[PDB]
Amino acid sequence: MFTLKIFVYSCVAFFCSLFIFGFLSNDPSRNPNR
Amino acid sequence: GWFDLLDDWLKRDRFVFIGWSGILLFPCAYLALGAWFTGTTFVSSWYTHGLASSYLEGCNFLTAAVSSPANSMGHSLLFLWGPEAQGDFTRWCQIGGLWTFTALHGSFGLIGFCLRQFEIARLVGLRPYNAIAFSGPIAVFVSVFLLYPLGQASWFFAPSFGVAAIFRFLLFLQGFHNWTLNPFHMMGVAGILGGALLCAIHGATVENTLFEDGEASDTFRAFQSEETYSMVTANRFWSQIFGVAFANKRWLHFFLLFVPVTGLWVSSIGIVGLALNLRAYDFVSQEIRAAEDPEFETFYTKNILLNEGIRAWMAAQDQPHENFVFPEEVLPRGNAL
Amino acid sequence: GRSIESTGFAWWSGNARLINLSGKLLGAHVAHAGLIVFWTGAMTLFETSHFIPEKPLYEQGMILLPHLATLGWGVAPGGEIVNTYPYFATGVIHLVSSAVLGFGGIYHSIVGPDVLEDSFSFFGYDWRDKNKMTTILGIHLILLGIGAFLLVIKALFIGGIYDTWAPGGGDIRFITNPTLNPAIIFSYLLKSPFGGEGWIVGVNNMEDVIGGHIWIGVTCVIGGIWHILTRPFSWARRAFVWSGEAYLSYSLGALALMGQTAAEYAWYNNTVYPSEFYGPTAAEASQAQAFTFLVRDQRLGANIASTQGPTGLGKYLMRSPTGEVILGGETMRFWDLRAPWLEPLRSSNGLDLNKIKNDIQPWQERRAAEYMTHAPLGSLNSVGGVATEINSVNYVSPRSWLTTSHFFLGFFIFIGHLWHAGRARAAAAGFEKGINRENEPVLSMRPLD
Amino acid sequence: RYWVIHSITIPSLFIAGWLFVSTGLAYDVFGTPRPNEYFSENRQQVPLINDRFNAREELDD
Amino acid sequence: MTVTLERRESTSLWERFCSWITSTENRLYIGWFGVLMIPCLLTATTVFIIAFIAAPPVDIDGIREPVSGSLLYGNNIITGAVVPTSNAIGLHLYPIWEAASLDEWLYNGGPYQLVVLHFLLGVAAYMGREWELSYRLGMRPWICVAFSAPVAAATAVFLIYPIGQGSFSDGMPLGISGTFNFMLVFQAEHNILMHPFHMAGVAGVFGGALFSAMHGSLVTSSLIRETTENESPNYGYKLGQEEETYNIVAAHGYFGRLIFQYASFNNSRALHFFLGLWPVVGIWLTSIGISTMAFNLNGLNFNQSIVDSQGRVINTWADIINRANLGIEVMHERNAHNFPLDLA
Amino acid sequence: FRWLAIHGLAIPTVFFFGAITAMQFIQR
Amino acid sequence: EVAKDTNGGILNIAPEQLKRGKRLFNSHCSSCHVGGITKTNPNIGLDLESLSLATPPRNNLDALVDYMKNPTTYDGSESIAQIHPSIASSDIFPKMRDLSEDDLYAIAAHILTQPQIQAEKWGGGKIYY
Amino acid sequence: LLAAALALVAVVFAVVLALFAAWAA
Ligand code: CLA
Ligand code: CLA
Ligand code: CLA
Ligand code: CLA
Ligand SMILES: CCCCCCCCCCCCCCCC(=O)OC[C@H](COP(=O)(O)OC[C@@H](O)CO)OC(=O)CCCCCCCCCCCCCCC
Ligand SMILES: CC1=C(/C=C/C(C)=C/C=C/C(C)=C/C=C/C=C(C)/C=C/C=C(C)/C=C/C2=C(C)CCCC2(C)C)C(C)(C)CCC1
Ligand SMILES: CC1=C(/C=C/C(C)=C/C=C/C(C)=C/C=C/C=C(C)/C=C/C=C(C)/C=C/C2=C(C)CCCC2(C)C)C(C)(C)CCC1
Ligand SMILES: CC1=C(/C=C/C(C)=C/C=C/C(C)=C/C=C/C=C(C)/C=C/C=C(C)/C=C/C2=C(C)CCCC2(C)C)C(C)(C)CCC1
Ligand code: OEX
Ligand SMILES: [Cl-]
Ligand SMILES: [Fe+3]
Repeated sequence: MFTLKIFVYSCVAFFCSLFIFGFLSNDPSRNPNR
Repeated sequence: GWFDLLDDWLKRDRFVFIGWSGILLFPCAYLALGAWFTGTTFVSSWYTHGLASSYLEGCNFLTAAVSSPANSMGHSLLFLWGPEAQGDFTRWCQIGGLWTFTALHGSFGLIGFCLRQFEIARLVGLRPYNAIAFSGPIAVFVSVFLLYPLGQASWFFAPSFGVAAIFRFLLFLQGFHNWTLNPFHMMGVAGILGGALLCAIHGATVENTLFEDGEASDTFRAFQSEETYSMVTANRFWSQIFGVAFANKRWLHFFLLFVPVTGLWVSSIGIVGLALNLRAYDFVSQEIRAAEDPEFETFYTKNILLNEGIRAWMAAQDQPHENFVFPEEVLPRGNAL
Repeated sequence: GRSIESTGFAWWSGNARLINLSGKLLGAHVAHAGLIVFWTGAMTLFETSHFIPEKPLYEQGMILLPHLATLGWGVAPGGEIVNTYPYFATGVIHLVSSAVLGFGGIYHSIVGPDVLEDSFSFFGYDWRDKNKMTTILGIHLILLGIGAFLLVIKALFIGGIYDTWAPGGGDIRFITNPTLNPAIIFSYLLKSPFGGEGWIVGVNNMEDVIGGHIWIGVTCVIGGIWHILTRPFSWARRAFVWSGEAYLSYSLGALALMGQTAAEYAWYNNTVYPSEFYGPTAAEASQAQAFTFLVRDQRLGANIASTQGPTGLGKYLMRSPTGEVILGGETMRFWDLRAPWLEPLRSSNGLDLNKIKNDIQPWQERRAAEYMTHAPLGSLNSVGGVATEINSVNYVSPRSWLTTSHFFLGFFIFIGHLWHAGRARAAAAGFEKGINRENEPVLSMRPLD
Repeated sequence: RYWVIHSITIPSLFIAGWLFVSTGLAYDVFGTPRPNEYFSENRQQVPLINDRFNAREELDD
Repeated sequence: MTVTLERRESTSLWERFCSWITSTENRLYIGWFGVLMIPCLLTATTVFIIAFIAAPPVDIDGIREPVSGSLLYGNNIITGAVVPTSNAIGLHLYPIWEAASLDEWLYNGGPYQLVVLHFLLGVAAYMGREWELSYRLGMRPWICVAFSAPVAAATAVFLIYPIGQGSFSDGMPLGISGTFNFMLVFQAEHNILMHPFHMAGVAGVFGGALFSAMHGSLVTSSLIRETTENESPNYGYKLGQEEETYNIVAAHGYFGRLIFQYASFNNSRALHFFLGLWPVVGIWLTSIGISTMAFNLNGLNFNQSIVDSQGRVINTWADIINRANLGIEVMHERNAHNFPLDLA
Repeated sequence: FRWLAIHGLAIPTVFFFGAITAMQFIQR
Repeated sequence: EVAKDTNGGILNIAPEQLKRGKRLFNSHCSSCHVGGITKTNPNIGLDLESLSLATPPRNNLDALVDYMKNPTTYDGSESIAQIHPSIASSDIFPKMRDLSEDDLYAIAAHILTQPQIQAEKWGGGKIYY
Repeated sequence: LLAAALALVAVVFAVVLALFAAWAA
C-alpha cells in the first residue's frame, strides 16, 4: 500500500512538473502570428 | 374573382401576415392565450381539485393555473352550451370548461400555426422544413394534453396549464408511471440535451472561427456570399479536440434540426404508452430476485420505494374525488422520518 | 473617445473604452470603491436600525453585525449584544467616507484629465511597463500587510476579539500569546482540504488566527518592499502576458479562488465565524439533534452506549472509521465537528461515555436544542426548515446567505477569468477580432489525414 | 400628440379593472370563492362536483 | 518591448519536447492541459469500466447495507451504476493506499471518489485544452466558456453538493437509475422545481432545442439548388468553399413574415452569438442552483400560503407538489434516519 | 389589422393589470 | 370561544387577539411548535388531546399561561424551566423578556383556537401538511 | 508521512526544474 502511494506520488509530481514548467516555457510565443 | 380577391387581400404584405391560415390561427390562438390569462387571474379550482388557483385568491405566477375539469365530467368536451353547464358561464368555469376551451382552441391554434408555416413557405418559395420541425411540438401537445387523458379516466389527470401544476403532473407521472425509467423518455432527454448542446456548440464555434472583416473589437458590425467564419479552421479544431468534426454545413444544420425534433416524437410514443398505463415501470428479474433475496438492492428498487411514497401521500391530496382515506399507520415510510 | 467609431467598442462593452485612459479609469475605480463603502455604511445602519435587543443575530438576517461582534464590539459573555452603538459608529464613518470617495470618483471620471501620463509621471502608467506595475503592486501589498497588522493590533492590545472557545463560554479576550511557530501555521497551509483536515478552514483557535495574520502581515510587507525595489526576472517576463486585461484576468482568478475559500469558511468554520452570531453550521446542527435526542432518551432510562439501532449500528453512539466514539445516525458524517458546547464532553478516544452519562449540563442541552432548531436549512423566500416544511418560521441562516452568495460570485468571477484571459491571449497575439483571410493558419498546415 | 386619448383611456381601463375587483364583481362573474366563502356553516369539507349532468343543482347546494 | 515576448530557444531537448507537446500536426492535440487530461481521464475511465462491470456491492449510506451496482452482480445497463462512497467516510480523502485492502476499498466506495476526482480534473483540463488549441490555431478563445457551462454542472453534482452536505455519498451516482434517485431525493429536500435557477435551466435546454430546430429548419429551408433530384442535397456543398450554401435573405424574410419584421435577425454573427449564449447561460444558472442548494438555500416555499377568513389553509398546486416531496422524503433511505429532522 | 392586433393585446393587458393591483390590497 | 379556566370559564376571542397571538407564537414558539408538534420532543405536542391529558391539564388559557410562566414535566412532578423557555427563566431565555400577560394569553388563545379551525392539522405533523 | 515520499517528489521536481533551468539559460 505504501509502494502504491509512492508510485502515484511519483506520477502526479511528474505530470504536474511537466505542466507547470511546460507552461512557463514562453507559451504566449506559441502562436501562428509569431 | 371573389376567391381571388379574398386571396389577394389575405396575402398582402402587412406588419403581421394573415392568410387563410390566419383565418384559423388568430382567433384560436387569441382565445387560448386569453383563456389562460382569464383563468389564472380570476377563476378558482375549488370545486374541481379543492385548490386555490388564481391571483384573485392569492396565487402567484408560480402557483396559479387553469386546472383540469372535475373527474366526474369524464372526457366531456364541456361546451358552454353543453348538458353540464347548460349555458351558465359561472357554472361552466366552476366545472372546468376553461380547460377544455384552452386545450381545444390551443390545438386548432397549433394546426393554424403549422398551416401558417406551410403557407408562408410556399408563398416565399422555400422548403417547408420549419413546419416539419414544428410537427415535433405538436406531437408533444397532442400526446400529453389530449391522448394521455383520453386514455385515462378523465381530463382531470391531464396537465393543468400552470407552473406548479405542471410540476405536479411531472411528479405524478414519476410516482405512478416511473416515467424516468421509460426508454422513450430517455430518448426525449437525449433529444433535448443534445439539441441544447448543438445550439451552444454551433454558436460558440461560429463565433470563435470568425474572419477579421473589420478593425473594431466589435466583430458584430463587420457583417454577402463569403462565409463569415472559417469552416476549415473549425473542422481542424474539433477534429483535434473531439476526434470528429463536421465538414458539410448542410448536414450540420439538418442534424441540429433532426436531434431535438426526434427527441420530442419519441417521448410522445412513450406518453401514449402511459395513456394506457402500458408502463416501463419494472424490471421483473430484479423484483423476483429482491423478493427472494432481502440483501439484494439496486438504485432501481430504491426508486421503486420512492414511487410508493409519492403515490400514498399525494394520492390522498391529489385525488379528492376518490375519498381516499389512509390512516397514518398504513402510510409507507422509513424509521424516524 | 466615447463612441463606437472612435473606440471600436459598443455601448455595452462601453467600459472597455477606459483601458488606456488612466484618469477616467482611476475615476471608475475610486467611484466604485465609493459604492462599496457606501453599501457598507448604509447596510450597517440598516442592520443597526432593524436590530432587536433580546434576539440572536442570526434570527434577524444580519451579516455585517456578526463581523463587528466577532471583532469584539458591544458583546457580553455568551454572545449577548448589549451595546449596539459602535456598530452605528462604523456605519456612519463608512457612509461619510463614501461621500468623499464618491466625490473623487466623479471628479476623476468626468472633470479631470483622461490621461495621467501627460500632466503627471508618478500616477501615469503604460500597461507594458513592468517596473511601474510591480511598484504599484508592492505598494498595495504593503497596504494589505498594514491591514493585517491592524487586525493583529486590535486583537492583541485594543480590547481583543470575541473568543467562543474562552474558558467560561464565549467572551471577548486579548490574545496574549499568539502562535508564531512556522510548523503550526504553515501546517495549516500544506494540509489536505478533505474531511478531518480542512486546509486553512480548519483553524480553531484565535492564537493561530492572529499569529497567522502576523505571518501574513510580515509576508505582505516584505513582498511589497520586494516588488517595489525589484524588476521581474526573465522567466516571468517570458511566461506572462503583460497587459491590462491580462492583469484583470489574474485578479479575477484570484478572487474566484478567494470567493470559494470564503464560502467554505462561512460554511464549516465556527471560530472566525462564531455560532453565537452567525448561527450553527450544518454539521453542528445535525450533531446537535443527535445530542438532543441522546439526552432525551437517556433521561427516559435508556443505556445509550448499548442502544442498538435498526441497522445494527449505535442509535446514539458508534465509532468513526478511525476508532473515535461519535454520535450515531447520519451525523456520523459530521464527526469532525468541534463546538465549544460539546468539547467539555470530549476525551482522548472521542466522546467520553462517563461524562455523557453524568456530566451533561443544562446549558449544553439548551445549546443543542437551539442549534438543531436553527439549522442552516430554508427556502429562497426565507421559510425556515426543510423543503417540505410549512409556512411559519421566517428564517434563513446567515451562513447560507454568505456561502451561497459568495459561491455565485466566485463562480461568475471565474467565468470572467476565462473570458478575459482568453481575450488577453488573443489580443496579445493579434487575432482577437477574427481570422486573417489572407493569413489563415490552418491553410498553411498539413492536413490531419 | 397621440398621448391625449391614451391619457383618457389607459387610466380609465386601469381603474375599470381595479373596480372589477374592488366591487367584487369578479367573484360573482367567475364564481370564485371569497376568503370567507370556502367553508359555510353547514359544510366543513371540500365541495367537489360529483354529478356530471347535474352539476348545476349540485353547485346550487 | 510590448506585450508578447516574441523569441525562441534554439532546438534544445526540452524545447523539442515543448514543441511536440504543443504540436498542431498531431492527429489529437496534446497540449499541457492534455499533459494533465490524458492520464486523469485514462485512470478514471479504466476504473469506471472495470467497476461498472465487476465491482462488489457498496455500503453507500454507511449503515452496513451494501448496494449492488455492477453488471456481474445482477444489474443491467439501466440499473447498473458506480455506487457513491460510504457516508461513514463523508468528505475524507479515501485513496486505495489508505485502506487495509482493495476489498475494503471496494466495500466503502473508493472507486467513486477516485473516478469523480480524476474526471473533474481531466474535464477541467479538457476545457483548458479547448482554449489551448484555439490559441495555437489563431482562433477566438471563447469555446471553453461555452464548455465551462457543462463542466460547472458536473462539478456541481460531483463535488460541490457533497461538500455542502458533508459527504460524497450525496454525490450523483455514476449511473442512470442512480441519477434518477439523485434527482428525486434532491426534489424532496430542496424543492428544485420551485427554484428559479432550475427554471432558468429548463429555459436554457428547452430554448436551446427550440433554437437548434429553428435555425436548422430555416437554413435547411433556404438551401440553394446545387443538386439533382433524388440526390442528397448535402452533396451540393463542398468543404472549404467560400460561396454561401443557402439564401440568408430568404430565411430572414420567412422568419420576418412568420412573426413580424423586426423579430428577425439580419446579422448572422448576432444570431450565432445568441445561439451560443442562451443555453450556456441557462446551464450556468442551473449549475449555480445545484451548488447553492448544496448549501440549503432551497426553492420557493409556498406551502399553506393561502388562508381563508376563518384561518383554515386553502391548498394550491404547491401543496400537492409538497405532498409528493413528502412521499419521497419519508420513503428515501428508510433505515438511515434515527431522528425526526433530516439536517444532513 | 395593426390596430386590431395591438389593441387586441394591449387593452385587456391594462384591464388585467389594474385588477391584479387591486388584488394586492385584498385582506383576509 | 375557548376555555379560560378549569371552572368552565368561557370567553370569546376577536381576530385582533388571534392576530397578535399567531404573530407572537411564530416569533417565540413556532419552531418546535412550528406547527405545535415539538421538534425537540415529539412525544409531548401542542395537540388538544395531549394538552388535555397533561397534569395539570393545559386545556385552558390559565393553565397555558401558567406553563409559560413556570413549565413542568408532563406529570407535573418536576420543573423544566432550565430547559424550557419561560418568564421564570427569561434570564437564560432572553426571547421571553419582552412578553407580557396579554402576550401570554394571546399565545395561549392561538394555541387553543388552532385545533378548532384546523382540526387534525394542529399537532398532527407532516401527515396533514 | 515517510521521508521516501518527500525524497521522490523533490527528486522528480528538481530534475524537471533543472531541465527548465537549462532551457531558460
Ligand atoms: C473585476 C471585475 C471586472 C472588470 C473590471 C471587468 C471589466 C470589463 N469587462 Mg468583464 N466580466 C467580469 C468581471 C469584470 N469585467 C465577470 C465576472 C464576467 C463574467 C460574467 C465578465 C464578463 C465579460 C464579458 C462577456 C465581456 C466583458 C467585457 C469587459 C470590458 C467592458 C465591460 C463593460 O462595458 O461592461 C458593460 C456592462 C454591462 C453591459 C452591464 C451588464 C449587467 C449584467 C449583464 C447583469 C448582471 C446582474 C447584476 C448582478 C444585477 C442584476 C440587475 C438587477 C438588480 C435588475 C471591461 C474591460 C467585454 C470585453 O471583453 O470587452 C473588452 C465583454 O464582452 N466582461
Ligand atoms: C454578499 C452579498 C449579500 C448577502 C449574502 C446578503 C444577505 C442578506 N441580505 Mg442583503 N443586500 C446586499 C447583498 C447581500 N445581502 C446588497 C448588495 C444590498 C443592496 C441592495 C442588500 C440589501 C438588503 C436589504 C435592504 C435587506 C437585505 C436582507 C438580507 C438578508 C435576507 C436576504 C434575502 O431575502 O435575499 C433575497 C435574495 C434574492 C432576491 C436573490 C437575488 C437574485 C440573484 C442576484 C440572481 C439574479 C442575477 C442574475 C441571475 C444574473 C445573470 C447572470 C449573467 C451574468 C448571465 C440576508 C442576510 C434583508 C434582511 O433581513 O436584512 C435585515 C433586507 O431587508 N439585504
Ligand atoms: C505610494 C503611493 C500610493 C499609495 C499610498 C496608494 C494608496 C491607495 N490606493 Mg493607490 N495607486 C497608486 C499609488 C498609491 N496608492 C498608483 C501609482 C496608481 C496607479 C495610477 C494607483 C491606483 C489605484 C487604484 C486604481 C485604486 C487605488 C486604491 C488605493 C487605496 C486602497 C484602499 C484599500 O482598500 O486598501 C486596503 C486597505 C487597508 C488594508 C486598510 C489600511 C490601509 C492603510 C493603512 C490606510 C488606508 C486609509 C485610507 C484608505 C487612505 C489613506 C492611505 C495613505 C495614508 C497611505 C489606498 C488609499 C484603491 C481605492 O479605493 O482608492 C481609494 C483603488 O481602487 N490606487
Ligand atoms: C500580492 C500578491 C502578489 C502578486 C500578484 C505577485 C506577483 C509576482 N511575483 Mg511575487 N511575492 C509576493 C506577492 C505577490 N507577487 C509575496 C507576498 C512574496 C514573498 C514575501 C513574493 C515573492 C516573490 C519572489 C521571490 C518572486 C516573485 C515574483 C513574482 C512575479 C512572477 C509571478 C509568478 O511566476 O508566480 C508563479 C508562482 C509560483 C508557481 C509559485 C507557486 C507557489 C507555491 C507552490 C506555494 C503555494 C502552495 C499552497 C500551499 C497552495 C495554494 C492553493 C492554490 C494552489 C489553490 C509576479 C509579478 C518573481 C519575479 O518575477 O521577481 C520579481 C520572483 O522571483 N514574488
Ligand atoms: C483525448 C481526446 C478524447 C476525445 C473524446 C472522444 C470523442 C469520441 C467521439 C466519437 C464520435 C463518433 C461519431 C460517429 C459518427 C461519425 O463518424 O460522424 C462523422 C461526422 C462527419 O460529418 P461530415 O460533415 O463529414 O458529413 C458529411 C456527410 O457525410 C453527411 O451525410 O461527424 C458529425 O456528423 C458530427 C457529429 C459527431 C458527434 C457525435 C457524438 C456521439 C457521441 C457518442 C454517443 C455514444 C457514446 C456511447 C458510449 C458507451
Ligand atoms: C376566456 C373566454 C373568452 C376570452 C377572453 C379573453 C380573450 C381574455 C383576454 C385576456 C387577456 C389578453 C389578458 C392579458 C393579460 C396580460 C397580462 C396579465 C400581462 C402581464 C405582464 C407581466 C406580468 C409582465 C411581465 C414582464 C415582462 C413582459 C418581461 C419583463 C419583466 C416583466 C415582469 C415586466 C371569450 C370572452 C372570448 C369567450 C368566453 C371564454
Ligand atoms: C462614473 C459614472 C457613473 C457612476 C457614478 C458613481 C458610481 C457615483 C457614486 C457616487 C457616490 C458613491 C456618492 C456617495 C455619496 C455619499 C453621501 C452623499 C453620503 C451622505 C451621508 C449622509 C447624508 C449621512 C447622514 C447621516 C448621518 C451624518 C449619520 C446619522 C444618519 C444620517 C442619515 C442623518 C455612472 C455609471 C452612473 C455613469 C456616469 C459616470
Ligand atoms: C492568516 C491565517 C492563516 C495563515 C494564512 C497564510 C500564511 C496563508 C498563505 C497563503 C499562501 C502563501 C498562498 C499562496 C498561494 C499561491 C498560489 C495560489 C499560486 C498560484 C500560482 C499560479 C496562479 C501560477 C500559474 C502558472 C502556472 C502554474 C503555469 C505557468 C504560468 C503561470 C505562472 C500562470 C492561518 C492559516 C495560520 C490561520 C487562518 C488565518
Ligand atoms: O445520505 Mn443521501 O439524502 Ca442528504 O438528506 Mn440526510 O443525507 Mn441521506 O437523508 Mn436525505
Ligand atoms: Cl439521523
Ligand atoms: Fe449556423
